[PDB]
Amino acid sequence: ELLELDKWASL
Amino acid sequence: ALQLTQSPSSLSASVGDRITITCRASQGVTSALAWYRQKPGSPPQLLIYDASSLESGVPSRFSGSGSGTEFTLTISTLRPEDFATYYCQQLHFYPHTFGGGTRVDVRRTVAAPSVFIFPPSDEQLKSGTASVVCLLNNFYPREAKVQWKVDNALQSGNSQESVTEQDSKDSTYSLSSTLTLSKADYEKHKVYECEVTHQGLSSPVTKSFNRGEC
Amino acid sequence: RITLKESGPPLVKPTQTLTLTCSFSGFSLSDFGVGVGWIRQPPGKALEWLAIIYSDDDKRYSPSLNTRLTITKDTSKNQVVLVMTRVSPVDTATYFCAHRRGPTTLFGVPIARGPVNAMDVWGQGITVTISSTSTKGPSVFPLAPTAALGCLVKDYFPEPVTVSWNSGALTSGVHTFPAVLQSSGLYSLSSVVTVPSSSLQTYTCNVNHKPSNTKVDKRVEP
Repeated sequence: ELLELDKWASL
Repeated sequence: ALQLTQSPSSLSASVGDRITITCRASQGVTSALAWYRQKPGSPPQLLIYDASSLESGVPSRFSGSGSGTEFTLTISTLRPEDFATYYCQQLHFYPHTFGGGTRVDVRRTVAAPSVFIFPPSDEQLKSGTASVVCLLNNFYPREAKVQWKVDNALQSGNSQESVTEQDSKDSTYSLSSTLTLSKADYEKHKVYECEVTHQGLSSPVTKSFNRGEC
Repeated sequence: RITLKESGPPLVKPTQTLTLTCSFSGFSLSDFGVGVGWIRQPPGKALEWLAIIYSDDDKRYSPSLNTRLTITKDTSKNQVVLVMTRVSPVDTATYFCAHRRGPTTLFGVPIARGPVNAMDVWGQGITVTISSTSTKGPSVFPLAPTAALGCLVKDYFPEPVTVSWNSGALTSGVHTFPAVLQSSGLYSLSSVVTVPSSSLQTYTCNVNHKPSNTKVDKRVEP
């Protein structure tokens, strides 16, 4: 649906 | 946005039982999911973090599994302090969604509500307002439903209800529903009805009175 | 040990601005990856996420509330503030602030992000009621016909109100329901008691609403 990822989703 | 659905929304159990609760997400949240227990009057307390990690200080009877879109919380042996409401939280996407919660209460035998209807007092009528209340006393389980009827017209948007906390000896619930009308509207009708639907009743019980009927 | 505590006004009027403060200890908003978030809970309802702020000053807000929310931190005073503008009655809820761990580090190097997936320590919570209403004592009405009876405690503000039966002597079969906030901004509740239809013994509801110093004893009969 297009959600923004959390701060640590790309750590 | 993201949907986080808990199942079931309500659950009855007894001390010693093994219960499982689930939380499904409309989209994959990886392992970023947390479980909390919330006792009335207190803040939620963390039990499981990152889908399966047991939070420090938390009893080992709590366990969490799953990833992606399906998560479950299991309490291997229910203790008395576990009768509460549980929540799940997603933290893979902003905003950090919470589930609707699942209430865990003490199971007991099905008990239908004793239904009573109270008409407004003359003392209140003088003030220009009319409150009609319906009482559903000592029933189980907690889910119930009240429908007000005035001369067979279905009432909507003009009532409010409230429920007691489970009784510590009965393990029952009691509910109050207040139908509120202006004195003028109240005096334009005669049959005031409280219809009650509960699992403990074969069919709906209706309690009523005829206004002005002396 | 980590502890957070919410402070602010218990009452606010519609259209007003609500400012909440989270005072904490045991951690710093200068510590790596650490966050402090706000969560609210309307009475009898579910938890609803409002916002979060991190020690690097990164901020996020609930999308359905981002035009009325502002989150800010004061690193030196160990506080986080949440401002909610133009509030309404649906905003009455218990407000919680909570801590979020940052990633685990080894020799100043993040090695585990798992601990960030949860809000691990919560404050006790502060109750905020939104009403355009002033202190007002209740009107007590009789609820008359095992038999049932009670006293309707209507139109008061604010909470709370205490209700007993027969001066504290009737406890069994009593049910004092939680108050409902009416559209008018005034509360209302009922206290009922169930008794042996045989007994109809006198029954009176002792009602006391301290905020207004309103004391009422109402006897109820068939």
